[PDB]
Amino acid sequence: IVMPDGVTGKVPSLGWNSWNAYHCDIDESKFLSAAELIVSSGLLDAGYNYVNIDDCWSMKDGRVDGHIAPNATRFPDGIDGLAKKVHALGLKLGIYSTAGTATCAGYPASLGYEDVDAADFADWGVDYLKYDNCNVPSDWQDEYVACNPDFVKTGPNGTCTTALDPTLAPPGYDWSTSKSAERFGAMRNALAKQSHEIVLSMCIWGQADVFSWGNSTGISWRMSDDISPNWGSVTRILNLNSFKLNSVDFWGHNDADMLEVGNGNLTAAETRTHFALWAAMKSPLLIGTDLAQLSQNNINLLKNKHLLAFNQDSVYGQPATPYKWGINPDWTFNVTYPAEFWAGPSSKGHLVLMVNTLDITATKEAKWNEIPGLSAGHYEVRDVWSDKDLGCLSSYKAAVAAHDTAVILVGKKCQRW
Ligand SMILES: *[C@@H]1O[C@H](CO)[C@@H](O[C@@H]2O[C@H](CO)[C@@H](O[C@@H]3O[C@H](CO[C@H]4O[C@H](CO[C@H]5O[C@H](CO)[C@@H](O)[C@H](O)[C@@H]5O)[C@@H](O)[C@H](O[C@H]5O[C@H](CO)[C@@H](O)[C@H](O)[C@@H]5O)[C@@H]4O)[C@@H](O)[C@H](O[C@H]4O[C@H](CO)[C@@H](O)[C@H](O)[C@@H]4O)[C@@H]3O)[C@H](O)[C@H]2NC(C)=O)[C@H](O)[C@H]1NC(C)=O
Ligand SMILES: *[C@@H]1O[C@H](CO)[C@@H](O[C@@H]2O[C@H](CO)[C@@H](O[C@@H]3O[C@H](CO)[C@@H](O)[C@H](O[C@H]4O[C@H](CO)[C@@H](O)[C@H](O)[C@@H]4O)[C@@H]3O)[C@H](O)[C@H]2NC(C)=O)[C@H](O)[C@H]1NC(C)=O
Ligand SMILES: *[C@@H]1O[C@H](CO)[C@@H](O[C@@H]2O[C@H](CO)[C@@H](O)[C@H](O)[C@H]2NC(C)=O)[C@H](O)[C@H]1NC(C)=O
Ligand SMILES: *[C@@H]1O[C@H](CO)[C@@H](O[C@@H]2O[C@H](CO)[C@@H](O)[C@H](O)[C@H]2NC(C)=O)[C@H](O)[C@H]1NC(C)=O
Ligand SMILES: OC[C@H]1O[C@@H](O)[C@H](O)[C@@H](O)[C@H]1O
Repeated sequence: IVMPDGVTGKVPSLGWNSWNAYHCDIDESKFLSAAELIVSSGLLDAGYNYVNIDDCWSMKDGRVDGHIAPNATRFPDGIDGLAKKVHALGLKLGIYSTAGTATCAGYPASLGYEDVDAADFADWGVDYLKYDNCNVPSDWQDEYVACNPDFVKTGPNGTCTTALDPTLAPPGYDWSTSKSAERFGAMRNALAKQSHEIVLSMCIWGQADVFSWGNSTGISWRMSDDISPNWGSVTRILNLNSFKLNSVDFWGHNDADMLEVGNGNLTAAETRTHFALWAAMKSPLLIGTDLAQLSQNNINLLKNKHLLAFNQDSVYGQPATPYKWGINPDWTFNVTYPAEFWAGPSSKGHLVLMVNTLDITATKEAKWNEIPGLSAGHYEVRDVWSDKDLGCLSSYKAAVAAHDTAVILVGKKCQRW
């Protein structure tokens, strides 16, 4: 959705969220340190300007006088006070609620209280609302389910049918009229009336066919169930998103979930693949790890100027898309072996990404005639990882480590005859 200030949320949000770092165990200091570190590590200069509180910030036992109250032990100066400290640092503050009767962690949530919660958030100086999908009451349940492989039984190729899912929405069903759309729309409407602009991030896990109506409601929408810091989830989410890229443009981006850079058992190669594809798919990019514990190597990864410029491109709204699946036939839904060959235009040139989904070194070749928007010829090519000029190339071939991604920026045409 377009926001009144004409820029906030047009390109993917960039920041840091407490969830993958701390889950439910958060307090002010964790945000103050995250913020100090975003500034001092140069991440803010790179573009990461949201410090986002996720679940577990409020007094858990209920609303206090009709309002969600900050847990004052965790936030001794309140959300408003944190907001002031964060705003002073040149950052933005995100908070979290749920379109249900309690948050996913069981805290007070916003369904039916949108106008009061939106006013509190606005009055606190909150800039971003991640809005979750837990605890939807029976009366607010959707009639149908949408074909979401993360939740519903699928046949081969991630397909849904009536026989597998009796409640699958009939063809032509308008998801904008669903209860999910209403629940989210109600918070959209509530925020819109406040003077302080808050962007809405729709944490709906790819449910309710949010791809078709999300752009009328918020600036981003989760398109899958929660990421986990392993390769299985990286490929799971990559595969799901690869089929949903047509919903991604300015003001409205599929959210491939929070970054796991720094976390779990992802190797350096997997981490690169994960960040590069998240950036290229123009998901919001929300760091999800303790920045004090993050290696300078992962910090440099996050600051990749080319991946960020591409993600943040203000002329080209579409993301990089798969042009060739690779091991499988094009358009093959496959959780372990998603589309390998990706490209999209940008102001800086064409970004090309080649994901080695195999667990052994493989040679991957970017061939210009295969890439939409390119043609046979010679282009200047730059390695995105090293920033190295690779020269004027008729194609680009690399030995790509297991689970790694070769990433190049294809520049202006060169050396003709
Ligand atoms: C496994 O399931 C998958 C997922 O459902 C399914 O995938 C489809 O596969 C078929 C081929 O079998 C694809 O059909 C081809 O489409 C080619 C170009 O399509 C582009 O446009 C597609 C249609 O766009 C419409 O719909 C969208 C939303 O519905 C809407 O936003 C648009 O406005 C428009 O109305 C579009 O779906 C597709 O998007 C997919 O692909 C891009 C990557 O290109 C990706 O980024 C997206 O995320 C999404 O996955 C894309 O935008 C078309 O050129 C091609 O034509 C070939 O054959 C014809 C013969 O007529 C030749 O003329 C031509 O030269 C080509 O050789 C063909 O029609 C279809 O697009 C896939 N759908 C999706 C959603 O991915 C597989 O079929 C399943 N496999 C099995 C075994 O069943
Ligand atoms: C979600 O909703 C938003 C808001 O309505 C909507 O945003 C719009 O996106 C389009 C498509 O990217 C924007 O229009 C483009 O703007 C860029 C940069 O200014 C231009 O380069 C584009 O022009 C090219 O393409 C045109 C035809 O497609 C050609 O006329 C021209 O020659 C260029 O090649 C293009 O105009 C538009 O500005 C925004 N709207 C706003 C208000 O910002 C978005 O598309 C929605 N998402 C989806 C999936 O529909
Ligand atoms: C607010 O947050 C504080 C601090 O995290 C919580 O304090 C804990 O309270 C439980 C029982 O109430 C104890 O078991 C813990 O030892 C306390 N921890 C600390 C460090 O004080 C408190 O529960 C939260 N209150 C609400 C209502 O959300
Ligand atoms: C996902 O794609 C992978 C790669 O094509 C498939 O894995 C292959 O499966 C066939 C059948 O078992 C084997 O002959 C190959 O040895 C496998 N290749 C690799 C590299 O593992 C897998 O079958 C696909 N999954 C689904 C559900 O279709
Ligand atoms: O409990 C908080 C969590 O709730 C889940 O529903 C969500 O997908 C996660 O991103 C995290 O927000």
